[PDB]
Amino acid sequence: MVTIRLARHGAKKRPFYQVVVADSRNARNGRFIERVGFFNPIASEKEEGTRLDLDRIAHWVGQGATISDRVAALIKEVNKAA
Amino acid sequence: NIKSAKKRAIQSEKARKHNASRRSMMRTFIKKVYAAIEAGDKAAAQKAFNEMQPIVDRQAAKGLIHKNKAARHKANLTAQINKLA
Amino acid sequence: TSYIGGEGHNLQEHSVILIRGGRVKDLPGVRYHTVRGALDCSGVKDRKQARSKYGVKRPKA
Amino acid sequence: ARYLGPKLKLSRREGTDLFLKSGVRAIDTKCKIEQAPGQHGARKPRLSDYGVQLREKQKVRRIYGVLERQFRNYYKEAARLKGNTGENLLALLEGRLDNVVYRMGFGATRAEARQLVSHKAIMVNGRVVNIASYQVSPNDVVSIREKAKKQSRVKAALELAEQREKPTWLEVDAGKMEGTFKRKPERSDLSADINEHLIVELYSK
Amino acid sequence: KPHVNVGTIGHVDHGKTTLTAAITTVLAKTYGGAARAFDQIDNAPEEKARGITINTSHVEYDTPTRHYAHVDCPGHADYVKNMITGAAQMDGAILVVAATDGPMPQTREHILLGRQVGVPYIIVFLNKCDMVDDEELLELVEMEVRELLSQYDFPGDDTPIVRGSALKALEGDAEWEAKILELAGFLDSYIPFLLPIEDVFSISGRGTVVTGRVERGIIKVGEEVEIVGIKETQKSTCTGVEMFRKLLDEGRAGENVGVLLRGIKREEIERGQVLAKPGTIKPHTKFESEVYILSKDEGGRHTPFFKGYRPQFYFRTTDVTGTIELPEGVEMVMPGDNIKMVVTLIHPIAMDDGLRFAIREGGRTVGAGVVAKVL
RNA sequence: AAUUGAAGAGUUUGAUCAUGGCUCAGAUUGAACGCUGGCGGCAGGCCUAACACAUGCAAGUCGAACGGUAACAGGAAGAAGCUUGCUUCUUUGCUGACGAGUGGCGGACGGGUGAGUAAUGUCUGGGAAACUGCCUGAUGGAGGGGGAUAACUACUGGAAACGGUAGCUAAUACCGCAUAACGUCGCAAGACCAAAGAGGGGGACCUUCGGGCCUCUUGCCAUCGGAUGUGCCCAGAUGGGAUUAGCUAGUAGGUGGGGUAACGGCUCACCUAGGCGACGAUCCCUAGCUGGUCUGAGAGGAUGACCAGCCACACUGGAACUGAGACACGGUCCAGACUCCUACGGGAGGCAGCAGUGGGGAAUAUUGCACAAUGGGCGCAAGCCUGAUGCAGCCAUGCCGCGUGUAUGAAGAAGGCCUUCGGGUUGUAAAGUACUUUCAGCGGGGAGGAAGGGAGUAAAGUUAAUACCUUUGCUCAUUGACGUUACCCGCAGAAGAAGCACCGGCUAACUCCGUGCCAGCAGCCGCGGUAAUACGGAGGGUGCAAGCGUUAAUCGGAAUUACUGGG
RNA sequence: GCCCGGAUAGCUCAGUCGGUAGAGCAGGGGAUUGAAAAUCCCCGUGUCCUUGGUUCGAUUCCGAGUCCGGGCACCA
Ligand SMILES: Nc1nc2c(ncn2[C@@H]2O[C@H](COP(=O)(O)OP(=O)(O)O)[C@@H](O)[C@H]2O)c(=O)[nH]1
Ligand SMILES: *C(=O)[C@@H](N)Cc1ccccc1
Repeated sequence: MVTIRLARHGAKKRPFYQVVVADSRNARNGRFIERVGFFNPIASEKEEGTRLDLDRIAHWVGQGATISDRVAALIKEVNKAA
Repeated sequence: NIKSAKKRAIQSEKARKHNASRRSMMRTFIKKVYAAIEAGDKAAAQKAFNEMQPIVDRQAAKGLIHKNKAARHKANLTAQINKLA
Repeated sequence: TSYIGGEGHNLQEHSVILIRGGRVKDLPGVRYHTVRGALDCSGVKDRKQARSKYGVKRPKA
Repeated sequence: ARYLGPKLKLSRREGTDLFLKSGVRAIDTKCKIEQAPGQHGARKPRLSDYGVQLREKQKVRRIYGVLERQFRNYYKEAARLKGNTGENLLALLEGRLDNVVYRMGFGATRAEARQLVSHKAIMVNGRVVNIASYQVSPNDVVSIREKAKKQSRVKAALELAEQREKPTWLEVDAGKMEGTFKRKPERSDLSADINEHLIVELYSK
Repeated sequence: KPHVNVGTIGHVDHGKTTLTAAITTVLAKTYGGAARAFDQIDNAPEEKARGITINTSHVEYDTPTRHYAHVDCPGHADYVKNMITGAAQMDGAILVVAATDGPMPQTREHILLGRQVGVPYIIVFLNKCDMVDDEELLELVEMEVRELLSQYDFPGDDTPIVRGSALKALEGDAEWEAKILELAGFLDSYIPFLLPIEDVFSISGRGTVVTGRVERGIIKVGEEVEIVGIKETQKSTCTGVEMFRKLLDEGRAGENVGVLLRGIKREEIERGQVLAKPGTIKPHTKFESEVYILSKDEGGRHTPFFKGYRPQFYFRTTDVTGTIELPEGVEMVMPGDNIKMVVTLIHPIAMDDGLRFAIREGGRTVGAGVVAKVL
């Protein structure tokens, strides 16, 4: 099973989630096939904080890979249409 | 050990007594074919073949064999009787 | 065998101590220093300068 | 962090008015300058090469009020920049907030200027900055927070800047006690007597 | 809250336990607090202190100004192993004297045992005043106690004696109920967590558990407590308290508890030291002590001592011997003096003013002392 | 924008140039110790005993798989108090849910240690003789029967552990039949092989009145795929010793049989007699490997803590089953060692999981909080479990930031110290005086980490249907361990916060007195023999800073292993 | 917690079954020399660990504690 989950990085009280394509039978920050963008939930009023290249994502889900609910909800936030 | 996953202990013993009993009958059907090949009776083994050909193939779909091991059996066993006939 | 430094010590046949290396090039064979102020070896008396070595505490008064 | 000791004695170590005690009385004259480093200060120092190289470095540290590890951290910054190491150090050291406010004239002495910065009185970009080691970026404006504005200290200090230099790599308003930092300084316009050439090879070893 | 240990002494069956059941109830209703039943005080659970089986009930009564932890023994021999060995000590005792029996020989032994261990104050409670209701016989019982105190070196000429009836204070009759308040009032007028080290136990798997009954204050599981020992003092915390292998969330005043430390060996703590409050007392290498010397017929000595004489001081749980310096003016100190002596003990420990002890030397109790001045 | 970068000095000698070792100045450390000590931010903290271990907890879950319901809460029938429906309350699986049992799934993940391993491993680059649950793509099927077993009862052995005897019933449990395909065995013809039903809603119809029937969601069987994982093979590379020189006889290859998912000496029978070996076999010693870390101008040298991938191990040794996957940390069987219970016949147990204890050792932390978040497990979901993880506690262990205040202040004091006793120095230092206040401490406000989920409603699809279900918005109440948070404001007062090494040269910075080859100093050269800038105290100065020194360790300097770069 | 052995001038030991403490190795003080070797001339420098008892009198007798090493427990 291949998933599109996250990866807790950063520090104590200062997270930085790496939206990553990995396997479900491994560690959170373990073996991953690729990191498709990143996510900053502790962001500011700057010009960034979320990057997700849809093409790489769709190529994985189209194969049979599952997506994490957190990422999918944020995918509705990244709005593929608008 | 003190763990509710000790049912897998009694599950396996129920399964090993079951599975091996099936494997023993699976093997003896193979042995029966070798008796005729030893005596050289091309007619007996042919019948003995189709006697349990479905049997060894039956454990394949059951999940007992890796299905390729079972297929390998039907290949060489035929090779012996065609060598004889 | 180690070198017991200090002005008047209190080591008698036993009492566990600590050994730190370092030759003195004054005695044939020795290669260590018994640390003053460790486990049983008390601090040397009347020493007001350089007390990190010799294990003397800071004078209370 | 700080030295907090007789901060005029070390000026006698080198025999130069390092502005450590500007205050309100401009000219001191009663400190026995140039002839009171220690007790037997009448003797002439042997002054070896390692000694002349050290004093050059030791002069500036007592001037900005930083320490060795702080300085070695600063020098390492100068190594990883193009152009020239000699100027990379001095351009960096002017980036100190307590130096900037001192150069603006809002601080009599750097020691006094360091205190207003550390006590949230200073405000850059409308933001309160506590750490004096704040490397100010070019083209930025600083100001004094309103509650801590004109609390008698900056008032006396502002007029004392009228016996000063009034540099060119920065700009002041002095109408609402506002100062704006321009581009980073060049060597040619900073005191003209502090040699950075001797500093560089000391940290090579 | 300041705390003083108190106990009821005297002849058995005079009214000690019911008086103990009288003060615990009178201070719990009119002032507030928890009350202990009489049968709960009459029956005492067992405890093993220094290897001796001791049955002592630990009840408590609270006064608006003072905190009290009471001890009791339904057997005279149990009272014997209390004060001398170092189990139970009171700064002020409540001498229970029945008006129908007066000063009994057993009452005379409790007056005697107060001398040796060093009990400075003794409040007297004349009990059984509900039988002898005449003025003449009630004052003959008063002078016999006072003569038994004055002969035994006690300030019997100015001690407040409370005439009362203990059993009448149980049902709640106001006439004798308020008199116990006069008794409780006399406990305050006339008469800081600290813990002695009676025995240590390296509980297998848990760590080092020090045993000892609570001297003063209340402690819970988790407080940072310091320990003053005959070494350089250290800091730790009480990660647990159990009593006879029975869980206990709080270690209160009077209860024989078991404190569990935070990372300490058996060699770090030796029996005799003390766990005190982090910030009250520091150890001293020098101090002054006031002592009273017995005579040859009550133990003591028969030959005097000189300079350099080092007797074994027994302060609550410690057998520390110390070379004693004598005051100027005296050379030979004969058995029977009441002079002060200078102490330079071999190993520093928390020695504040007021600490009582019974001096020994060779194997017999020589005298009773109290720290006069800390140096 | 992407390595702008390399130092020396002391000591052979009467003196000198070389050769040549020894040593020191630097950086660093998973650190330890000594002294001292104000706080905070982020990491890190058992390297020796892979030493033995008390207790708590660390993997369970699903009623939408099934018989049941021992318990808790309702419904319903009934029954008793007596206020006649206010209560009391015996039956009852009829619902919600649920101990224990059968079953599917997980338990092979996650987490810890480094004993073993010198090549069966790892790293690098290729390869074909394979397999691959969960997830996903495409195409068909999913028809029909039978008999046991646990729970549950009766009886019964045993201290317990732990079973036994005669019977009961069902199922997505199990076993046959039917039907086969581009699937499998075969040159072909032919032969042979699969399975399982549940949940919600409801119209006509239909009700042996259980339910069928239509439909929605999901699961089951087979095949070729795909993604992913896993296994196997070759080549290169991956420590030291030749005072280790011959090693090997299932060993080198072949044929055949058998076995393995798959090729194979993987294993056997027979034939042949070869195979490895100086560009190092075997043997012995040591040892987890790499991406990296430290030093170094580089090349290289040393090293492999934390993190990440991999292999190995799970008290010792061995074996095997189950299963997609283990030949398995919290699984089984056996031998052995060490503990534990014992009713002495017999059984029970493995902290190198997080804490913790004994002991070891120079030395390395709480038997904490919560599942809010991320991930994982099961489940339709809700949820439940989660010592993974997220946090808190402990320590100056490291990197980093900040404070211990500022300005003013000359009889240029007292006192200390030196003095040619004039004075100088301590010293703008302090006192005195005028202001401000980070962080401590006290008292109130207050981010953000929170995405969703649950219920409701409208719309759009699904359908016979406005239902059910699914999806896109929206409304209500909201879910936060940390947490007396980050941050902000107010109040009082300089109030609560500075030691450590050193001062002959190398190497930055001095005298006096005391001790007199004594005591001690010491890295090296070297000090001390009665006037010591080197011993000890004291004043002063210097270096650094909440750290300063010391020892050990590694590299550098060492071009004293020299390929760059020597003789 | 309890039971013994060492605690004898710098060091190692004799002496006791009460009678005013020894020896050996020492080391040092003086004369010589620039300072010592060598030679000559003189040597206890002791609280018998401390303390108390049985006292004409205790190192030695009975007692205790403390320090050190060696054996046994006990497990809030
Ligand atoms: N007459 C009378 N008897 C009393 C009084 N106080 C106590 N007692 C009696 O003393 C007896 C025991 O008293 P207590 O102190 O419990 O004795 P203990 O527990 O055995 O030492 C009881 O039986 C009471 O009757 C009193 O005031 N008057
Ligand atoms: C442990 O039980 C202590 N709280 C009390 C105790 C009992 C027996 C012996 C020693 C202490």
